[PDB]
Amino acid sequence: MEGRLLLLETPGNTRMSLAYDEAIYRSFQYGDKPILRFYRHDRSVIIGYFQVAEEEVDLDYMKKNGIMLARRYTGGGAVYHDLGDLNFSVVRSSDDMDITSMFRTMNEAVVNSLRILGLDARPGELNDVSIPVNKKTDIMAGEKKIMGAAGAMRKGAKLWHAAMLVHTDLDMLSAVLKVPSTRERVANVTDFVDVSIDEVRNALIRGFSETLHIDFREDTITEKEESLARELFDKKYSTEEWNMGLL
Ligand SMILES: [N]C1=N[C]=NC2=C1N=[C]N2[C]1O[C]([C]OP([O])(=O)/O=C(\[O])[C][C][C][C][C]2[C][C]SS2)[C]([O])[C]1[O]
Ligand SMILES: [Mg+2]
Repeated sequence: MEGRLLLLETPGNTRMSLAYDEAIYRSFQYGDKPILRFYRHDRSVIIGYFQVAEEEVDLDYMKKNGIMLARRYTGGGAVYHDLGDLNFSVVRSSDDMDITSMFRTMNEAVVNSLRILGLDARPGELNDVSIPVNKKTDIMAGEKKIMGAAGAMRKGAKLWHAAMLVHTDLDMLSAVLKVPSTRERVANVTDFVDVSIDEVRNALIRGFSETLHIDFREDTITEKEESLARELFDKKYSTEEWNMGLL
């Protein structure tokens, strides 16, 4: 019933940040303490595992605007991050391959968390990975999308991480993402309530702790995980083939 709260952050280097994520996920062994991690990235665009950078973003807008490009290990679509976006990961032991329940359980925690801040949100309704919003992996506030998520499962463990728009530059995100209006489908938590990243982070800590019945106590990354991250970075996340989507 006890867990690890990791405020493991690496703004400035999204690629190393994602390496940390996969590292805590891959080092995890069945029975370990559940993990909840919070982190932010500076202006970045993160594409999914099955995505190709040039098909989701403009290598120019990003070039000219100092937008970092990075590809995560989980599936899903392309999202824009800035210090106004709050990302967070959950890693727990797994006894099945049921993906729907993971997303279902994590959204319940997000909903209970946001409620503490007076923001009434709900999960999307459609099962279509190709649509930008209203999916069951999305959390909507009103008719706008405020958080998207993705996940992975392997023998003994499951991973779920999301991106929540708190006070992100939405115009920026819309301009950089190739879709086909985007500006009209997203929203920041602060468009609703005047709360800070810490307030949102602290709300989520409570929500997840109460919903999952896990007492997440602030901790630090281990040397083992820290080493695997360094290796995942040097051998993968730091390469162009990976971030372009070829590896
Ligand atoms: N950031 C954010 N949040 C929310 N939302 C969004 C963003 N950006 C952008 N956006 C929107 O969304 C969409 C997309 O779709 P999808 O496919 O669902 O995608 C997702 O969500 C994914 C997930 C992510 C996770 C995190 C990241 C890194 S690691 S964690 C688009 O287009 C728009 O509209
Ligand atoms: Mg999603």
